[PDB]
This record gives sequence, C-alpha cells and structure tokens, in this order.
Amino acid sequence: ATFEIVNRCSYTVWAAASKGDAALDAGGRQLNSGESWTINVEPGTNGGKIWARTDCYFDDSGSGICKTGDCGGLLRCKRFGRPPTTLAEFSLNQYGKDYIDISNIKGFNVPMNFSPTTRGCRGVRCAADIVGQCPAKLKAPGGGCNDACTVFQTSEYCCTTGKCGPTEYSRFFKRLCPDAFSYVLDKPTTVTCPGSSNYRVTFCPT
Repeated sequence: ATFEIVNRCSYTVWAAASKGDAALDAGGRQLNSGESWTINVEPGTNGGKIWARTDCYFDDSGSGICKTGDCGGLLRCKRFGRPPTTLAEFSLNQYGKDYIDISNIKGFNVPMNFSPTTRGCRGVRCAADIVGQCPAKLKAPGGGCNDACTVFQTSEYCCTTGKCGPTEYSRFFKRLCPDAFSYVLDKPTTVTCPGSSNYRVTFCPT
C-alpha cells in the first residue's frame, strides 16, 4: 500500500512511520513545507502509525532529538514516538478490509487529514486548533497538548482496568475533534476501507 505523506504546514515537520517494533519503509524523513514523501507499507501491516515530529535536530548519523514525537532520537523511526503525537493509525488487509483512524489517545501536536486516494470509503480529519485551546494542565512545554494518561498516570485516564469512561480531558479532545479517538474506550471512529486501499496523510490540511 502506498501512503503519500504531505506537509501542508508552514513549518518543517519530520514524518515518522512505524508498527512499534519496526520502521515502515525508511521510518522517517524531513518534510519541509509543501513537500510530499511516498512510502510503501507492506500488505497486512497491523497496528501501523504515521505521525509528525516538530523541532528536530539530527547529526550526520541521523541521531538527535525532537520536541514532539521523538522516537529514541532517530531520524528513521523504528519505534513509536514520545507524546504528544496526533496519530494516523491503520491495520491493512484484515480479513479483506483495511481499517483507518485518527487518534488523540497519545495527545496532539499537528493537525492531520488521513484519507484514501483510491475508491470506496471516506477520510477522517482532526484539524482544529487543539494546541492553542489545550487545557492548561495538558499543555506540553515542549510544544503540543498531552493526553491525560501521559500527564497523570491513573487507571481512569490510561484505561488500565478496561472499565474507564470519558473524562473532562477526553471530552476536550472529542469536542475539538469528534472524528478522532479521545480515550481508549471511546466510541470508535474507525473507517472500513477496501482491502489494499492507498492513502494520503496531510499535515495541516486546512
């Protein structure tokens, strides 16, 4: 499956793509404002994620740091990134279909649209100004709006017992972005697409 990752932000981002224990394609790359990076993701990838990283520094070897979404200091991510990270999430070729969503379970850093480029399902978008509106207790000094699990480390925010409900903090993300997951047991906003669809993730779509 091909994913075209497009940076429509006025600022440079460093895209990242991983299934948690491995890079997807190169794993990461710089995208200046307006640049497009096409990656190939193996069919049947389960639990894949694409995100943006902000305010990164990398040396010649591809090691450094990002203010948001840092993946162990690597340009070429092989693991998931450090919150806050708006997440484009996908499991492909799962019994004939692909499944896509946007999640704010790990916070929000950059606005995102995640849409098919092929026929047969709709896209999802979280493009509201979540950083600017972020509750004070969730604001990431590094930049971004953390989720409440990251900040407070409770069973209720992290849904550790599988019994949690919505919270004042999850309802903030949900209000700004109804089409993204706001907490682990949120009513799903997952979209069913044709198996072997192709996609585009646009940062700052508006």
